[PDB]
Amino acid sequence: SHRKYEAPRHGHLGFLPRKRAASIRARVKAFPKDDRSKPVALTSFLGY
Amino acid sequence: AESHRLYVKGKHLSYQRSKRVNNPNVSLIKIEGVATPQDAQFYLGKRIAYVYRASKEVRGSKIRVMWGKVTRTHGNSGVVRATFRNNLPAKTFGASVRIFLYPSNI
Amino acid sequence: ASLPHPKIVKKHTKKFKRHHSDRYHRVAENWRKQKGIDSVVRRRFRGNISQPKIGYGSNKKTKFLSPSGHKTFLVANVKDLETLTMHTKTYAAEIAHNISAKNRVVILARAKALGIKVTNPKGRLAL
Amino acid sequence: GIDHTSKQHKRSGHRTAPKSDNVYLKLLVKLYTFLARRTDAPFNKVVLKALFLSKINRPPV
Amino acid sequence: MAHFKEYQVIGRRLPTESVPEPKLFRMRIFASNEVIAKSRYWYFLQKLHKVKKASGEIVSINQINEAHPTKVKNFGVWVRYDSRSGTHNMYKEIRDVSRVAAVETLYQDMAARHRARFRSIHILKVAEIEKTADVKRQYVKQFLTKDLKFPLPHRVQKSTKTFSYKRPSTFY
Amino acid sequence: VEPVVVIDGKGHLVGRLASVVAKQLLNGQKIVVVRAEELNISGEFFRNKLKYHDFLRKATAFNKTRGPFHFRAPSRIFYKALRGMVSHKTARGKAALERLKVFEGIPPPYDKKKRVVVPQALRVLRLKPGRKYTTLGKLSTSVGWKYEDVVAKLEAKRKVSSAEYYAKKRAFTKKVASANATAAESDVAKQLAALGY
RNA sequence: GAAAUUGUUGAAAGGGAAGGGCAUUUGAUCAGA
RNA sequence: AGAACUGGCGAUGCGGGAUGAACCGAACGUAGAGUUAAGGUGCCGGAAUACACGCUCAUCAGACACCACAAAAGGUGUUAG
RNA sequence: GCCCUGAAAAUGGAUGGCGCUCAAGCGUGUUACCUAUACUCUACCGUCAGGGUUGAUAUGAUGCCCUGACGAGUAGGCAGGCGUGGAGGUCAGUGACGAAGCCUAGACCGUAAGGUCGGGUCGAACGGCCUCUAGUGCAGAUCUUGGUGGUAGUAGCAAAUA
RNA sequence: UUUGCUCCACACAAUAUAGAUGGAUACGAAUAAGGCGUCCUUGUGGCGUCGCUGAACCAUAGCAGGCUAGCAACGGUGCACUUGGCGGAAAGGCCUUGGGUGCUUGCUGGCGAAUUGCAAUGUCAUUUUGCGUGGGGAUAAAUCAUUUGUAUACGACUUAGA
Ligand SMILES: [K+]
Ligand SMILES: [Mg+2]
Ligand SMILES: [Mg+2]
Ligand SMILES: [Mg+2]
Ligand SMILES: [Mg+2]
Ligand SMILES: [Mg+2]
Ligand SMILES: [Mg+2]
Ligand SMILES: [Mg+2]
Ligand SMILES: [Mg+2]
Ligand SMILES: [Mg+2]
Ligand SMILES: [Mg+2]
Ligand SMILES: [Mg+2]
Ligand SMILES: [Mg+2]
Ligand SMILES: [Mg+2]
Ligand SMILES: [Mg+2]
Ligand SMILES: [Mg+2]
Ligand SMILES: [Mg+2]
Ligand SMILES: [Mg+2]
Ligand SMILES: [Mg+2]
Ligand SMILES: [Mg+2]
Ligand SMILES: [Mg+2]
Ligand SMILES: [Mg+2]
Ligand SMILES: [Mg+2]
Ligand SMILES: [Mg+2]
Ligand SMILES: [Mg+2]
Ligand SMILES: [Mg+2]
Ligand SMILES: [Mg+2]
Ligand SMILES: [Mg+2]
Ligand SMILES: [Mg+2]
Ligand SMILES: [Mg+2]
Ligand SMILES: [Mg+2]
Ligand SMILES: [Mg+2]
Repeated sequence: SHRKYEAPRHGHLGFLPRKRAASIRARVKAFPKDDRSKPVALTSFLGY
Repeated sequence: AESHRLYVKGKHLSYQRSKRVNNPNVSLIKIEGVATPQDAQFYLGKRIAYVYRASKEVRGSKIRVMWGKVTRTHGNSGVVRATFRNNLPAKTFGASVRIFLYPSNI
Repeated sequence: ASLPHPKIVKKHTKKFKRHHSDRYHRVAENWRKQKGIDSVVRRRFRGNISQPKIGYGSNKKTKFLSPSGHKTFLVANVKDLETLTMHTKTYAAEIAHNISAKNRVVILARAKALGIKVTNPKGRLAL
Repeated sequence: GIDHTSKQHKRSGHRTAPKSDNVYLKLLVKLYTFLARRTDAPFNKVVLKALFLSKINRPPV
Repeated sequence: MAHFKEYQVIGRRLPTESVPEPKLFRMRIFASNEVIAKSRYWYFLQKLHKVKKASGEIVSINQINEAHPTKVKNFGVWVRYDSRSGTHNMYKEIRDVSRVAAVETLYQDMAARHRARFRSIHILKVAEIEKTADVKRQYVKQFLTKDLKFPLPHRVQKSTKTFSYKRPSTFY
Repeated sequence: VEPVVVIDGKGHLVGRLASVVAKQLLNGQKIVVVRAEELNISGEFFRNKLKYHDFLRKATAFNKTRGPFHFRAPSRIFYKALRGMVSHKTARGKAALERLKVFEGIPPPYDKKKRVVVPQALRVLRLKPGRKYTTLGKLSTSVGWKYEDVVAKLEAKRKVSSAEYYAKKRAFTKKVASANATAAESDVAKQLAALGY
């Protein structure tokens, strides 16, 4: 039978699996779209 | 010459079979250049050799042969039926065989 | 050395092993016919073991013949061996399992003298 | 397959030898088997058949 | 049913002592063999007259060949057929060289367009249309225009081999 | 008849081409399929996109990583069509599938090799004129394939290089046709023509 | 001094069971002549 | 759920219907060869991507009886009357 | 007629799948081809039936031989055989120069129940044949007794202050 | 490192082969259109020609292909060098310069073959590995243990330590 009362599911299914990251430094999986008329510059920086 | 071949190339396709039951005693051979049973009638009775290699040398060679012969045509597309002294292993489905020109009637 | 015989044809050389004798140790390999109501082997479904039947019976001309063409005859002594004196082309003597070594030597010598084939001439030989 | 009109492997239903192990009766059966086979006299055949009969089928005369 | 032949079938309604020499009825039957021709003859005679095969006899069955098998003709065919919900009469026109070929085309066309099996079709009449402009179906009239020519675009040549090395062409 | 047969998949009616390739593989012929993005499927693009979405909605309910995998690339769509027709769960089917390679475009190993076609699978020969058809590259892009642009650019570069190669080959072929245009009235040429050559 | 069950050695195979039937390849082993 | 006749399953394997007690075909000693049944011949899968006439384009096409469903009513869709 | 609307159900999924669009779809027709333990022929096994053959060296006339046909099967009936403990007779049988038992992807015979042999272990009895006899054949019975596993080096060995 | 590692060449051993037995012989695009050749006013141009399958093209003769004598012509082809360029989609290949060298069946000769006994794949390929002989090249790390807490049930992770 149906849930008998609606409620949103707990948690976000797009952040699965809830596992340990493979590295302590998280990977940059997408860099800004290149604008090839601009001067050469870094798109990211590392800090603590 | 560069070529020394005195046999027609062929391929061991499968055993004689129904949908779900096979007959290892009879093998199906696709002979190169043969597209009709009328053509395959020429190759009826010709000897066939499956030639394979082994690690262990036996009687002065590391090459072994399974002998058979063409018995009849199969289907409408030039495939033939073949019987061998010992049935082909069935790992040779798709393997090459040699259809010799003897016994010759030319 | 034996009488001429047709080619010996064995219709079924594979042993008729009892169903599930490979599945359970308590089920011996000695053939037993399945009597079960639902037995797939008894009902002879395709893909199952074959059962012994009279059709497998060997040709009467080659039945009981060893590959040498002789029928095996068990012998316990020289008197037993000498029953094959006029039948050396049809029977081959097999010395009984419980014959001592010296009696085996005597039997072998007598069989050699009489031209009687011995199927197990190497039993209890000098080591 | 054969549509059998009669029972297959049906034994004749008549004795072909005495059930007795009497050696003398067996010798008589052999003699009258020879006579029935090689004389063509109906008497020999009926005597041979009578020699097979059981005790209740041979009432005293 | 198969490649058709036309037979004349003449039957008798077997004579009695009161009525010798009965009226000798005849039919033109399209069938693949003489057994089927006689069966169809008796079927239609039972549809038309008080007679059956047991009370009649086949006096003659003769194959009728096309008079001019190599002259292209327009045929008008009147047929009666049973649909899934009724019986209907239709008139069709077929261009062919013989009555048997026209009838084979008619059976194929009825099966294709009306799902009418052989058992459901009665051939009422097949007659040659002697004069053009008595052809009343456009799909035949279009083949009677003067100096009719037409191309065969997109020719598809059948390959004898599995693989081709040329990227073939459909020109014609 | 060749150790490796390279099929140019452009316009090749993916199902019929898959049948041909599966039979060749099971018969023991090594097949490499190039330009899988240019394959065709009969039926409208919307029809085939709906079919792919019906395929996409099929997945193991309790774990989607177990269910059917929906490969988006045209080469993998062709490979799925071919695996569904090869007995891929047996060792023989595994060997037959190992005898096969499918590519988008014509990668460097095969860009300088002869490409063949399968007339019984060719769209122009099989499909009735006017029937609508789908292009595998467009369908794959619509269902999530990411490399249509890269394959198109590399195909354009390869076609430029191949056109230069063919211009050179055509010039050499013209030279050869001139060379055998003469020496055709010589006695050797007349004897060859009398013998059919 | 059996079997169940177990250790060692040797051989062999092993992508979500294993075992089996027909057939043959390969390896090992062996009778008969 | 209950009767009539017959054939079957139970008691029955085999080929086909993917799969299935009953359907189709055919009933069974052990083998060889040939021919077939029902069913099939794109590939899985043995067997013509055979031949011939047409019909159908479906943004839920359709694809062999038992059998695994679809109706009334409608459509200048298209085809034939 | 085909197609479409009518046409809505719950895990993701089924012309069997792939896939198929002048089809690999539908209706129809013609051939060719594939294959059942089915049909035809032959061989072998057995059963049944009909016969021939005591004229001897023919010791197997329930023997030998000829001919034809047949062979599915639960419950069940019958027949012919295999094996076990013990008993009478016999082989003047086997055996401490090794009986019985046991082990043996070693060999032979039988369609089979089973039988025989080789090798290892072992130590004192045992077998073939003709008969007699039965407390005579196990996979089951939540069977009986005894022994042994996987679970598994697992659960756990944490109340009572240390 | 009880003389270790890697690469190359050769020899000898093993090891197998999803299956060589002349050549996978490279435009692109269209198919109710194209390919090729040629010409011009260079085009969506004119003219000619072709397809109707690769049944093609190349190659192909020589003790599985030997040993030699010439003729003709500066061609074809293999080998190891060599000049340079191009190719990154998986480039690992394509093209090219020069000389050397072997063969040349383009043509004409001389010698040899046998007895594998009338056939038996009658062994000619490539896949890895090992070993020995020479040459070329290089001279580290990881883990346990200790430590850290940005981590953690245990593993694991993250740190530090000549
Ligand atoms: K057991
Ligand atoms: Mg709700
Ligand atoms: Mg046996
Ligand atoms: Mg039952
Ligand atoms: Mg029968
Ligand atoms: Mg994604
Ligand atoms: Mg003890
Ligand atoms: Mg044990
Ligand atoms: Mg696992
Ligand atoms: Mg019951
Ligand atoms: Mg039945
Ligand atoms: Mg079904
Ligand atoms: Mg096939
Ligand atoms: Mg309606
Ligand atoms: Mg509908
Ligand atoms: Mg089909
Ligand atoms: Mg049809
Ligand atoms: Mg048979
Ligand atoms: Mg008798
Ligand atoms: Mg029976
Ligand atoms: Mg007792
Ligand atoms: Mg002992
Ligand atoms: Mg054992
Ligand atoms: Mg003692
Ligand atoms: Mg008891
Ligand atoms: Mg027990
Ligand atoms: Mg029981
Ligand atoms: Mg119990
Ligand atoms: Mg207990
Ligand atoms: Mg614990
Ligand atoms: Mg506790
Ligand atoms: Mg405490």
